Amino acid sequence: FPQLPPAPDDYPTFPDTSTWPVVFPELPAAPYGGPCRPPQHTSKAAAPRIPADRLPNHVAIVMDGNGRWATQRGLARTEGHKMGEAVVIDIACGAIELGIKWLSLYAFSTENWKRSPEEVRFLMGFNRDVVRRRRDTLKKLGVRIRWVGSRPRLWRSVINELAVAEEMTKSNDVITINYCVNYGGRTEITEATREIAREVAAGRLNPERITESTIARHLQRPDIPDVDLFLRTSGEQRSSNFMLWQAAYAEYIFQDKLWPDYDRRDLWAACEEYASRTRRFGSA
Amino acid sequence: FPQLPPAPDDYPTFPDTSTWPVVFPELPAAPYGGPCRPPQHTSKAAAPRIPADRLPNHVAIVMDGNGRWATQRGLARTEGHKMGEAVVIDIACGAIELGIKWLSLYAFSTENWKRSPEEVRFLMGFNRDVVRRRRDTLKKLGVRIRWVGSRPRLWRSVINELAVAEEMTKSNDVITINYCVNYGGRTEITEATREIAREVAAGRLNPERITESTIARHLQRPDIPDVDLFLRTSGEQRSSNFMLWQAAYAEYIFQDKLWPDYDRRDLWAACEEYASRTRRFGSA
Ligand SMILES: CC(C)=CCC/C(C)=C/COP(=O)(O)OP(=O)(O)O
Ligand SMILES: CC(C)=CCC/C(C)=C\COP(=O)(O)OP(=O)(O)O
Ligand SMILES: [Mg+2]
Ligand SMILES: [Mg+2]
Repeated sequence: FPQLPPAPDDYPTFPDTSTWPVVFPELPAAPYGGPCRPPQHTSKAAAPRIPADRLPNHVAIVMDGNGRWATQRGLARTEGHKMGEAVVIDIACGAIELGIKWLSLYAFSTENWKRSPEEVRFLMGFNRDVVRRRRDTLKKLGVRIRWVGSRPRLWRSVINELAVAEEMTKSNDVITINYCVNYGGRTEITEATREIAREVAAGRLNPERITESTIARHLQRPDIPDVDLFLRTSGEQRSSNFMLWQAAYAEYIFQDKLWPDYDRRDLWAACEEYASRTRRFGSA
Repeated sequence: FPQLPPAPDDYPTFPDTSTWPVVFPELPAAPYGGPCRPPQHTSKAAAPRIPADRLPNHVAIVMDGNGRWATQRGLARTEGHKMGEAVVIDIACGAIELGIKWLSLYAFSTENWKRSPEEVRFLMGFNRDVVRRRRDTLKKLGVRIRWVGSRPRLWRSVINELAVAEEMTKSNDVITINYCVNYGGRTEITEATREIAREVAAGRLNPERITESTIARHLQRPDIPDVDLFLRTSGEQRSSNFMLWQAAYAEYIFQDKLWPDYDRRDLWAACEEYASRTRRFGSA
């Protein structure tokens, strides 16, 4: 509707935070078919009945509040980032249940190089490890995942683990996740402009025929549709250069809770809020 | 502090909406030097005291709610637009009293062509008329005003009035107002890329030396600073393609009030909220 019908009471749940990393549970097959039904949330709550025409096609999430969450508990920054991993997969599962087809996640920004070298080194190694550790699960779920971001300075290991994940999941179609690492909206537009410039220098493009579509086709990932719902947690009301081209007409929802406390029910609440919003795209 | 002191109690007030267009009051002579103090608000409220370093340098406003405002009163949508003129000038006045250096106003977007022919026709002539009617006053307040927008489809008469306003006020420095008509963020970025492409074709630019700053330098108005505070009235929570490149890192404040009900005290309220907040890591 296009939601998955409620899960059988006994269907496996997620996340069990009794251990870290959180062990993603074994799922029954349910053939003949392809993708496994994502695990139900711990609370066993069901996705709300949102009609196709009022559901966001593409949700972009700026995950925020990890450091504050850690500090509330006298913990190292790193421990809040670690708690955020389960939340990503939880939101993936909820996204699928609700029927969201595109999901962009701001895993690491071009501005995040301004953090301490210790934290940046953790975040790089952490993203590398998360993709390696979760990509098999994501594939089973019918998730198509791939890297979106800028090449310079990004660890080759992180690009390489995502390329592997991209190849493994290239024919999946339940949901697409743009895993944005070393991503910058201005930077992505700039890279598109560089490509365009090269074609002009090569005599292959008339400057006068450059249109908005020219820019869109030359973005790293030209198939990414416009952002309908732009979410950011921790109550910070800033887009921070995320999905800059794509989100020009996005609806913003700013939720107060810190990312490690976030779960799929909060995503669902944001989508209900989106459902009530009226979008005009400049029309009367 | 960069605020103007509270105005003399007997200093002219603005706006009186008992006439349309509203009458801009005669102001006492400057002995001199140049720029005259703006009329104070009808309420005689004074701008809040905010250190120059904690103000937003650049405030962008999406003026919204004119149509709903008219509809509440059983009036044609264009009657709401008419009321917006006074609010623009009142906010200009209030921005000067607060010490704001940069103000961008979204007067008509590249997507507003989707509206009815009668509303578009009105908005074009209305913007033309407002600039002609208010140009001399803005000049005497020390406002530097100029057009920001895309040329195709925009009435030449609107461009022409703003050209005269730009020339008359090019040496002013109290506040800069970007008067954005037929403005579209994606379209402005595209125009810059076309500019870059032309330079590349002429050999005056190396495509491998193109950076984010190359794009910035090729925007229509390259001197526009980053938007610090992005405001939108009417309860809508979206940027709608306004100051797209420039507002990458903006803080958003959404105010529920309809534009014709807005006044300079509301601008002050948002700026004080912006200013008083602790500027956390990852915010300039
Ligand atoms: C002062 C000036 C130049 C105003 C023009 C602003 C323009 C974009 C219309 C905003 O109201 P609206 O028409 O979008 O109102 P509503 O959303 O209620 O229909
Ligand atoms: C892989 C993971 C978990 C990514 C999370 C996103 C990351 C860039 C930091 C988000 O929180 P924060 O560090 O900015 O929190 P705070 O603002 O509270 O310090
Ligand atoms: Mg943060
Ligand atoms: Mg509107």
